[PDB]
Amino acid sequence: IAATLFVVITFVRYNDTPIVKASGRELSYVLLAGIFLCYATTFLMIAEPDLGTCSLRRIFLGLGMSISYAALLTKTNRIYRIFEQGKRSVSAPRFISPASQLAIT
Amino acid sequence: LLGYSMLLMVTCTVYAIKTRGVPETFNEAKPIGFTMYTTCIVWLAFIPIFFGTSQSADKLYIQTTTLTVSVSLSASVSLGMLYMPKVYIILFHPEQNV
Amino acid sequence: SAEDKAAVERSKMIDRNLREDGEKAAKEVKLLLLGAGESGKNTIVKQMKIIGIVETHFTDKDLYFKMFDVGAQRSERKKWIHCFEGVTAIIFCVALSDYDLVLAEDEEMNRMHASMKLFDSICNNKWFTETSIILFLNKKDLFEEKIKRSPLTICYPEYTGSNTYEEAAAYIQCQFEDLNRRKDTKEIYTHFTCSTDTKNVQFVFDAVTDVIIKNNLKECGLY
Amino acid sequence: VGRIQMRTRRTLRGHLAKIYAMHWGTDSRLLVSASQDGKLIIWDSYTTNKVHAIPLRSSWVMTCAYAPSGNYVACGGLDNICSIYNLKTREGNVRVSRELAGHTGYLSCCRFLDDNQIVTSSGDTTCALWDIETGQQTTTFTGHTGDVMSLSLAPDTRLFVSGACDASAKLWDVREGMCRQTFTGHESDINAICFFPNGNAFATGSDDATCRLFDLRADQELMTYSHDNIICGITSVSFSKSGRLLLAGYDDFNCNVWDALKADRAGVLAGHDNRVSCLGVTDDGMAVATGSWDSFLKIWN
Amino acid sequence: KVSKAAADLMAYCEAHAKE
Amino acid sequence: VQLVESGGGLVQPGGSRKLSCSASGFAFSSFGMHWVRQAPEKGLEWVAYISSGSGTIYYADTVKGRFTISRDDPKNTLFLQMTSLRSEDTAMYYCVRSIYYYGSSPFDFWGQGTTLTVSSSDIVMTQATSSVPVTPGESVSISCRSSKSLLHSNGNTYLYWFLQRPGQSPQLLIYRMSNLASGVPDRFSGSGSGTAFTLTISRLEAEDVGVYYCMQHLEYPLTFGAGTKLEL
Ligand SMILES: O=C(Nc1cccc(Cl)c1)c1ccccn1
Repeated sequence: IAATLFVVITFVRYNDTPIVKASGRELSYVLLAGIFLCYATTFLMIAEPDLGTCSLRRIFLGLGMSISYAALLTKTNRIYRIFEQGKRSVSAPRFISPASQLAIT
Repeated sequence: LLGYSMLLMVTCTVYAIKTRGVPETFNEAKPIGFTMYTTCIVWLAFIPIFFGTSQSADKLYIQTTTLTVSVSLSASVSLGMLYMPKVYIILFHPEQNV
Repeated sequence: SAEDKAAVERSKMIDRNLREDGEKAAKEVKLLLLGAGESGKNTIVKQMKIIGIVETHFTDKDLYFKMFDVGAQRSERKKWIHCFEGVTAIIFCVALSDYDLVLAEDEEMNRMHASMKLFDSICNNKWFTETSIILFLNKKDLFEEKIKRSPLTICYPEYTGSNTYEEAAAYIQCQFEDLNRRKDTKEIYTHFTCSTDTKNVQFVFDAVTDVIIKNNLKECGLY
Repeated sequence: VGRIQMRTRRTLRGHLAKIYAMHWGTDSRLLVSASQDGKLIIWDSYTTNKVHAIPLRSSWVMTCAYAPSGNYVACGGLDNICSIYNLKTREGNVRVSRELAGHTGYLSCCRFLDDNQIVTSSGDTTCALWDIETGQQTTTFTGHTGDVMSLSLAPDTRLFVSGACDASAKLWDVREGMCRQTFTGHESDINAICFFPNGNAFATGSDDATCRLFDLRADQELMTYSHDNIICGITSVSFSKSGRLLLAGYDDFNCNVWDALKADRAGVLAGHDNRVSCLGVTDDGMAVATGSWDSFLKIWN
Repeated sequence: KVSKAAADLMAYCEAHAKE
Repeated sequence: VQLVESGGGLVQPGGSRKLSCSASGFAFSSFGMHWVRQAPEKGLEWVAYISSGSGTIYYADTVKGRFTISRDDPKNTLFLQMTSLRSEDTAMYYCVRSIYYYGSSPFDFWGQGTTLTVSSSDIVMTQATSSVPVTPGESVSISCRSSKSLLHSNGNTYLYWFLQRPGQSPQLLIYRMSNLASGVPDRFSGSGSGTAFTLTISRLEAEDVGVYYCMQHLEYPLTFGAGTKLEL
């Protein structure tokens, strides 16, 4: 959790840097929130196994094993298309727009 | 859930190895494949300890602890060895940030 | 409604043709070719032939290029170029063989500075400052047959260096590439020319590809 | 008159590239537009369908024209030839009739004087009068100081004005071919040219937000319709059939409408996400059309 | 020109029912 | 610009025979193709219609699987694919060229056609008073009936006017809204208020003997006049 907080603080402070722009700044907060949920499911499991807590454990696990690797997968696909299409056309590979990537994720 | 995650990991790996020709500025291919393999190793280590301690004491102490440890380890590997090099370059070497 | 339905269906049939025609136009890359008076702007178009605006078409690595010349058109250049907004790459051709002249036969300016007065203007008007400005260095072979004669001090008084190709070549980039008051978005692709080789069209493909890639990267906040 | 803001009854989609041309026929039902995709498209606001889509030999076409009888269409552009297309053909498809060559200057306005005569004006500082039968310049209008790119005709088909972007505003004649009247005093290059429906007034639109009108009988500056806080330019201008309404197309992604004497804004046609380069009003006076660079055509009625 | 502007008192684009 | 019918006809009684008319000198790609059929004695009636791109497959009220239409646009020709036979098939089949847009003149040029002999809601619009023997110069007038109004709220009347010389292909005189079409000569006009239409030809001359038609085009099912019998 401390490392994730440091990462988000670094990424939002220098939000105009090309290196953070090259990493998919739009599809980076989603990945970091997914890692945060993957961390927080440990705290949730530590707590009492109430009905609400039992449901929340499953919800957090299902969301966390998937959201991070979908944000990463989506980013990879987008970058590959950008360069791949640019090799033969100028009208963009497809909906690489940040709202589109969010929608795909 | 683990099967869906592993399928997503396989798609991520095939995508990473498809997009290996990108220059070093956006070369998020080797770290992504490395992270996929590390998560696969973590889950393949989780499987035996989780699924073997069935008819034994401290099943609750073993299964939940090993599952949350594996989840935390995968998340830590992904977050660290995905972004920590970039944070290092940003705020420890203020010369490649342009 | 039989005729109205047929008329409506006629528009749909035409709309399908527009999409097919638009798809070909979308993948087609527009190239702007310009230069000064006999500044080598006509020598480049004769290179990628086998492999008043004139238009030439050629294919190079699954790309449909199209040049739009300006030498044959004489009008107010700075006010009809708005139609060329969105052109992916603008090829500028200058020959390194005319850095001297008896005035200009129309004003008081040598060809070198006159060409530099067009390269800077074409990269400063608020129409083309989005993608790139591709530069071509023509008359590369004949440049050596004039550098050991009267040096660049004739055109460039502040020239302080050697009298060889290596020292001169580095200067040429400074004269032309360092003509942008803005460098965050615009880039200059300075690269020489070959008289009888196919490397000239090779520089066209990757440079146009590079700006195409950066165009997608610049959009969506990823570059 | 009032504050008639806007009314977008319909939007003519389909276009992909920027539009610099739009003309309306005498039937008050057909519209013709041009685009940089090399596809000249004829529209109609009553049904909103593509009645004709004739491909363009030059993708840089910057002008359009419709014959008074609705039988011919013309294009210009940075190609120096006027490709005349006959709409009414036995074969059905739209084909070129004659290419008017011999300008050596960029083309941005070629209005149809009649079914046989063309008043093509080029960017080589000289205008011309063309004949369909022979395909040669019957008249050789010369005397301007700069390139002219916008003309406007008159209902009587006996007078026209050629205005270059150098404060020329020279008034020519169809037959004798000399500058009968000249108007000077403009502080910037002009880009929009219109004619009064009555045929006794003449206005200009320049790249300085100073849309002004003059008089044919007396050469003096009328009301200049001073802008309040507009710093952009004007690309197109047109007059309604009423004669008490001024419509101009501005570079600030919108259009403005004034009155004959009030000289104040009477409505904003901001519905386009780009600068407006086309404007026209039907000869009857019903509905208005607007073309812009975002490849979108809309009808204001 | 003033008379011509007001000549078409029954013009359009102000108030009508036709399209 | 020139259409002639071929493919066969009168091959044998009771045997199916598909026929097709050859076309030339026009696009056809953006052209509607009809298969309007003429009765052996009098009456030219419509049975099939295909539009550009084969989108429109409107058929006659005598709907049957044997009646099909195929646009040979690539060949600029057309297909019929006739199946079986019937006593109604003894007829005179023609070919029609038509286009649909504002200001267009559908049903302009018709082919010569061929005779196919076989052995062993709607406006209908039949010219009731189709018998007026008058010498040239008498300003012939032909009146056709109409069950309901032919104005589909568009301000124009979807009615076509024809002229069929003996032994020659029918020629359209004035298209919808009573306007000249097909480059035919002048003095061809005629209009009416509603459900009542008349023919106005003044300065009458020769080369107009034959049969006249009155066609409606409100919707899919088309109809024409049974027959006009006005001669010199
Ligand atoms: O034990 C492991 N993987 C595994 C997973 C399922 C069944 C079985 Cl027999 C073995 C393993 C994985 C990684 C490193 C060390 N060890």
